[PDB]
Amino acid sequence: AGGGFFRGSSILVSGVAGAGKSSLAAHFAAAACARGERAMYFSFEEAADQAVRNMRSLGLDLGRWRDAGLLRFMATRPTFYSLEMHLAVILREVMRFEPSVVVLDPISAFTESGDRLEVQSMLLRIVDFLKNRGITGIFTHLAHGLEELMDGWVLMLNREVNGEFNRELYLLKARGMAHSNQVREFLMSDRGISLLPPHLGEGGALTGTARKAEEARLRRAEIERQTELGRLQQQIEQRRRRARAQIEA
Amino acid sequence: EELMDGWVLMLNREVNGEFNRELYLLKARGMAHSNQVREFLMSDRGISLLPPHLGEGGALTGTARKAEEARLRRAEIERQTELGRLQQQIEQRRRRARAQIEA
Amino acid sequence: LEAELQAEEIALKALVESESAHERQRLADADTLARSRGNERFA
Amino acid sequence: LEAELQAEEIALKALVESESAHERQRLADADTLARSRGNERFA
Ligand SMILES: Nc1ncnc2c1ncn2[C@@H]1O[C@H](COP(=O)(O)OP(=O)(O)OP(=O)(O)O)[C@@H](O)[C@H]1O
Ligand SMILES: [Mg+2]
Repeated sequence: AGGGFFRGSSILVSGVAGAGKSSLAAHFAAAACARGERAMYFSFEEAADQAVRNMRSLGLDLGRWRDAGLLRFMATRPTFYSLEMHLAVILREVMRFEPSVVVLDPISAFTESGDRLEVQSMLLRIVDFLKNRGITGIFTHLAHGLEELMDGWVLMLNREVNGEFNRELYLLKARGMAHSNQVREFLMSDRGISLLPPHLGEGGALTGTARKAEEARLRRAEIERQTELGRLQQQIEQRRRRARAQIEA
Repeated sequence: EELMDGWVLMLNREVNGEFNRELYLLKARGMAHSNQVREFLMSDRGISLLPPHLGEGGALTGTARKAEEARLRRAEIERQTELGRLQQQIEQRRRRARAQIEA
Repeated sequence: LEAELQAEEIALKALVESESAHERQRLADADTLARSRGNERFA
Repeated sequence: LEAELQAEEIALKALVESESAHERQRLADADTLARSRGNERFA
């Protein structure tokens, strides 16, 4: 309801590997830049040229926005700095550029960089700094602390049913608003992320190929019933024609 | 795992008292790829992937696949025989109407 | 024979009425289901 | 008797038409399923 998440909110995108977490974050940043705003995207596991190439196949143009001075793409391994200096660099850079959208991809990369309570302290400080300035934070997390401090939560699924893997996503949490409660199936393509029409059937909860199979089965059943009604109509009408012939005689 | 551009997961699972090999591409960044859990075989010719599985149920491998193919063929033959008998019955009615008209 | 054919006519009527009612009820049920799964409520 | 045999002819017609339609729809459905499971999209 209302057209999306609230502005200065904290949004967590969660899922397994290959789910589409990076693609969604890049879509967020690319839209932010397309409206003329500024975005910062902190990647801890992929390089800048590689990320640009990877996003190019999904129809995004992250290079246009880098060359236009509206998107700063920063890439550094979790082992390059200490947990203190990671925070220091992030805060300094955020200060200078004055972004509108900041993405951290992934938040789960720092698990082995220290103790749980140290990495939690760092991440909490990052989140508080972003929220006190009205900057929208998009955090990507791998599924398998600070979840509680998130205003929205998008869970992306890629599961095996019927010898195929189908993508899905739902909104676990969106505070302050009304939102759909459907586990919707989507596809990736050269046109970005497209969500398929909702599933309508008495059974429901079918995805991918099974959906088409059930559509075909329903069509077949409808044809069967139509033929049954047709034969019944024809039989009663033949009885009527009979009654005619006898009356004439 | 996180630092990998591609990821090929190879499976060897037990269904129906036999172990069948399979493989799928968990991850392939920067490209479009199939989302099918395909079954393959090893031989003197290397790794060969079998044709994809087409059926309303789907997700059958190895011997169960052949069993279902046979079952589908049997059902098709049954339906064909049913239609044949119906055709023959209506045509015998027609021949009847003939014989009576001639008389 | 006339009475028989009138009965047949009534049967035709009842069958057509039932089919129309079935079509109607399926459309109503489909609309209900597509409502309980749609994003209209958020426009 | 003639009217009866004409009715039978019409029945034969309708049955053959239905069988042809069923063959057609199965081929269409098989093509759809083999599409949603094929590697063509990557050639
Ligand atoms: N042109 C394309 N057409 C269809 N699908 C594509 C295309 N390009 C990429 N995909 C899919 O987009 C997916 C991108 O996955 P993504 O990296 O966004 O998820 P992730 O959670 O960030 O994974 P990671 O563990 O690497 O961080 C690829 O796995 C790939 O299957
Ligand atoms: Mg990623």
